[PDB]
Amino acid sequence: KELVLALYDYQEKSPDEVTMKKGDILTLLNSTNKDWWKVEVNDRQGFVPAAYVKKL
Repeated sequence: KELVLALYDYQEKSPDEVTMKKGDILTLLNSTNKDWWKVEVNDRQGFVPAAYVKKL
C-alpha cells in the first residue's frame, strides 16, 4: 500500500483531476510526475498536485 494525506482541499479543474478535502487519506497510484500525482479518493481516480499531499 502507499497512502498519502491531503494537506489542503483541492477542487478538480479538468477531466483528469479529482477532488479531495484536507485530512483525506488517499491511495497513491502513480507518483512518477514531480508536480501531479495520480490518487484514488474513495471510488474516483485522478490527479492532484503533489505538493498538496504528504506520503505516509
